[PDB]
Amino acid sequence: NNELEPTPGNTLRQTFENQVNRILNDARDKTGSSAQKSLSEYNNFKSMVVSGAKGSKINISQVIAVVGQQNVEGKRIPFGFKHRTLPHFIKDDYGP
Amino acid sequence: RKLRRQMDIIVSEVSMIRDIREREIRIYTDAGRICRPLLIVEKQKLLLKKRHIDQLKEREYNNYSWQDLVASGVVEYIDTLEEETVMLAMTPDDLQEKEVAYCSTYTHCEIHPSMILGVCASIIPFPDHNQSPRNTYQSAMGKQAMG
Amino acid sequence: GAKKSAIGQRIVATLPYIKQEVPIIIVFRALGFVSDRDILEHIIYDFEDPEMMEMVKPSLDEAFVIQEQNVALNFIGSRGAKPGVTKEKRIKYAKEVLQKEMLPHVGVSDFCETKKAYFLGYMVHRLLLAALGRRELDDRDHYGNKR
Amino acid sequence: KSMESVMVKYDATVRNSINQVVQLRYGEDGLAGESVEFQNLATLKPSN
Amino acid sequence: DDEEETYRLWKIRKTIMQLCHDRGYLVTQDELDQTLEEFKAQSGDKPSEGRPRRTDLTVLVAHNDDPTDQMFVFFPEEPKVGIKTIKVYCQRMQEENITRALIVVQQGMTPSAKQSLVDMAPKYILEQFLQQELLINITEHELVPEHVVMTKEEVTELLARYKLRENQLPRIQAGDPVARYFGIKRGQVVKIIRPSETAGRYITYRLVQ
Amino acid sequence: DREVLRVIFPTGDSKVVLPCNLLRMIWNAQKIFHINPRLPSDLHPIKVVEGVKELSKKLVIVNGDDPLSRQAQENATLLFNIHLRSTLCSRRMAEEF
Amino acid sequence: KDILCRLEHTTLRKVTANTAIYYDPNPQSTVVAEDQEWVNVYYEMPDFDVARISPWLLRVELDRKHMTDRKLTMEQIAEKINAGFGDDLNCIFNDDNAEKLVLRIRIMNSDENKMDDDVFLRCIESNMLTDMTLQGIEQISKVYMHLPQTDNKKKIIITEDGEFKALQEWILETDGVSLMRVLSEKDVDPVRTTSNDIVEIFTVLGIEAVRKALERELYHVISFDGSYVNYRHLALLCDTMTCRGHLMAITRHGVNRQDTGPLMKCSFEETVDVLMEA
Amino acid sequence: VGIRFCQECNNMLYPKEDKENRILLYACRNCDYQQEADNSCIYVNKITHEVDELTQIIADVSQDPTLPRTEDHPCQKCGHKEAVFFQSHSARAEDAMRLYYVCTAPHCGHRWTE
Ligand SMILES: [Zn+2]
Ligand SMILES: [Zn+2]
Repeated sequence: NNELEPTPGNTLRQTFENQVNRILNDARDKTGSSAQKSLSEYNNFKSMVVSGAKGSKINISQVIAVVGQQNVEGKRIPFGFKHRTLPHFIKDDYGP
Repeated sequence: RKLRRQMDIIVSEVSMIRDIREREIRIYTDAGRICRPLLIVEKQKLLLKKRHIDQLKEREYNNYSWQDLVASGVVEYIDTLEEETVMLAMTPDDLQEKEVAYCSTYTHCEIHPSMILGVCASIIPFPDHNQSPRNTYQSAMGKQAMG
Repeated sequence: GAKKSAIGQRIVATLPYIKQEVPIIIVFRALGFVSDRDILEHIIYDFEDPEMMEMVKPSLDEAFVIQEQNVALNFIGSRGAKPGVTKEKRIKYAKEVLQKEMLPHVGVSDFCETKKAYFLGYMVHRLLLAALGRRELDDRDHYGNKR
Repeated sequence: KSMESVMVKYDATVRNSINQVVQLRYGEDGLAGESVEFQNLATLKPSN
Repeated sequence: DDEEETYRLWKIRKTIMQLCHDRGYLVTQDELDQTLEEFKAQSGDKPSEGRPRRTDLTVLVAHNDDPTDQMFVFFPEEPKVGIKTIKVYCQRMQEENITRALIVVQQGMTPSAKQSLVDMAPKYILEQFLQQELLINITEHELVPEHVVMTKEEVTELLARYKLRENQLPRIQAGDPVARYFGIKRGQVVKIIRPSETAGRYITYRLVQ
Repeated sequence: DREVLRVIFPTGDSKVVLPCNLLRMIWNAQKIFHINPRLPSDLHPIKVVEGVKELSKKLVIVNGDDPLSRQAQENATLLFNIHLRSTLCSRRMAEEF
Repeated sequence: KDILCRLEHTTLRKVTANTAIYYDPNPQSTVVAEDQEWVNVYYEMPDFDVARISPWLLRVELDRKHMTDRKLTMEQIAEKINAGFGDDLNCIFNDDNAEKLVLRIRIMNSDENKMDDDVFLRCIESNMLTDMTLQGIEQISKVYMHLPQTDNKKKIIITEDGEFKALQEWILETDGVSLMRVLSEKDVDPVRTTSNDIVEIFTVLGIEAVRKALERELYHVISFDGSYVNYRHLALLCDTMTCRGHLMAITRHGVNRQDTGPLMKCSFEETVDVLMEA
Repeated sequence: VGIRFCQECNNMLYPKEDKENRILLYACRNCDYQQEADNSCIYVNKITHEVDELTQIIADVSQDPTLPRTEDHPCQKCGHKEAVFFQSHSARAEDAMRLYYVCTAPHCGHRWTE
């Protein structure tokens, strides 16, 4: 509905992508934090991450909660087909 | 499309494409085009029905096979640049139904989503629970497994 | 420089077995279409659409100095594989090149010059549509563009 | 390949193969980089 | 226009007074520090068909050691300088029997006139300076450390202490902007003092070639 | 030395890489010699200053008696000498260590 | 913001809505509807309709949004066009209250007393749109303004108590580099203004400045990942690159322009040719 | 504005000045033909690319099964509920996300923009 105002130094597409990436990153971070808080003291994932032997807090988050956004050349997944990513989706679909 | 589905004078290997915005219609009989079979969806319903499945389950001693399934207009071969004009449904029982109405113009449905994998990647149990580099490593290492 | 600044972009063709670039209007005149209305009628389908007219105009002005088919054929032959000793030898060589090595899939019999004109006009029209931004540039890794 | 000949001489100067002076003391303080550690000055930050 | 052309001339003059002070001349503190309003009152404000014509601005300064060593600074009125104009400057230079002078060119100088500057070198030495190069003092930039021109006795002591031949030192080319600023010639040695985060201070010597 | 440090390190970054760890060394000495912080010390404050001054002469990076060599030696060891004096302050020795 | 608008390159094309070339054989009997008013206001006591005036009219429209975003004035635009070309154009321009904003341009007076009349007017349009350079410094594409959150580009000063206080001030980051003219600019800080280009810093400030700037660039690109490398190696690399008095690139060209032995050079990147020259 | 062609010979006209009247004309250097030029503009240039795509989108796009379609926005003239919507393709603009609507029923080739 053309209500979005463009950020200084940025295109309308650039600010739209920035806002969506901000929302998704905040979501992924919050889910990871919740998953890390839910861990017990006996959990072997926590026992390995805390000691720093191997693995990390993002690995725990991806295993338990949400794998997260997938990026191609530092951008969100492009439109290899005409105006869509796969033939399963509708044209002009910018949803997550 | 009717003639291609009836196999009448257009071989099922011929691909036909209508680009509406540019007003072009392209027909390819050329060799080397890669294609895969898909189920036809009319309205919200598959054209594959219970009699086809019964006959295919009694496939032995009935001389009824995948060619007879193709000749009935149930399955269709589609190549890469015809997929651009195709609205695909991942599974019938899930995406044909009156869920919240994302789309209603579905024209095709996949046989099974696991058919997107190759020969070496089809031996991996639970490949959607792994990281893609590890799936690639297994696909490469399976050719070296002894037997 | 002032002469260049006044006119901007020109469409040129790189024909097979011909040394360097050739203006499009010269090739079209060599195909047997002397008149600018016929040439633009093969290039532009929409006579009502001014953006295309403005894009095409410098190409016409570049090739104004050649106004008849035999002169255009001599102009093309002068840039052939080797400069022919006699003018008619160059004309015959250019005619053979434009019949055989130019767009062989469109046709080879001397009737088909009209169809060659339409196909070349379609090529130029697609280039103009890409230059106006009315169409998307083709993706080389699009797997339907591959055999 | 560019740095292969740069070397500390017995003058404690750093010179290349042509004896051209690159540094008058290695590291501008003449110390090896393996025996040093991180430290705090404790005189820099404080209020007067 | 004219208020900003006045501003440009004031910056050029201030940068030239700093240049002369850094080269070791008698420059008074008032000449080093002149407010825009004071300069405006002294030279009569707007330059175009006004009192600060470019020729009104020339600077004579004396060396501290000997007042017989003097530098003129010239401000040619022409956008480009020619052999004729440089010969007029050299004629005036001979009439005073000064030996060193500068030229502040508004746009650029013809190669035939550049060749003429160097042709004169054993008699009178002239140095070209573009207007933009003098619009800011590069010596006061944070990246540029302190440069000190060494005397011959100091260079000899340096080479005796480190037992070095002259070519074994790091080099600095004569076209270096700092070398132009300090008026350094081939064969002289500059002393660079810069701070270091490992030692605290470090002194480097560059030979001018 | 504080003024010199403020000239050398704008932005006030106090983390510096130096050869020998004086805080760890002082802590080693305290434990080796069984020093009780609860009791008055017998270390005379003149000897702290004199020992620091005499030690600073024995840390030589540039060997020479020329004024050029002296200046080079001072520039090479300025930062470490500043740190050494800051840590071996007589008041700091009497109060903390 | 004033400095941002004074630092950014702006051509006449960015503020121009559309251009049309008209044919008006007489000054007063104009083919456009609205131009008649100011046409009569300027020609009732005519400014330079003294020699003949040309039948061919050039007419540029200016978008008000872009005109007011950059704090431009139509008087400024007319002055700039007239000064850049001389008297070879006569510039007629609107009241600032004209709701659709017009700058009526005709070819030279005395030329009305070779390139054709319209073809030169088209060539003029194609020159002005790309070359007129209304504001700022060329090779400066965009200028960004923001308040830095990182202490390495916040201004840190010493208070009256001797403490270190970090201040937040607006800083500008450009796309494209022209260092000399930016250091000249009014209210820009000459001490602290720097660029990431090495050759640009060289040709402006000299060799010690490149030493320090190259050291900073190498430190940034190594410590951005969070890793730490000792200062001595960075210092040695910069000293070797800047030792000979000019920027010695670490390539076949830069390494082999050193006066070293040919057997050292043949063992790096030009094997037979080095020995052939030797 | 637009191109026009000479009556004698089906070739492009271009402008000239009649210096005897001091009045504009079209002419054709292929032949001996002069014509009155009523269009007072010879060259126009929409630098900002002002255009909305209603003059470039076709009504046949309503038959595309892969385009999205909402009942939200009704057509003006007929009020059919169904209308397929899609984005801009023009590159030079202040905006890049506005939706172009085409009425879905095949009898109503009406197109509009909200
Ligand atoms: Zn004609
Ligand atoms: Zn409708």
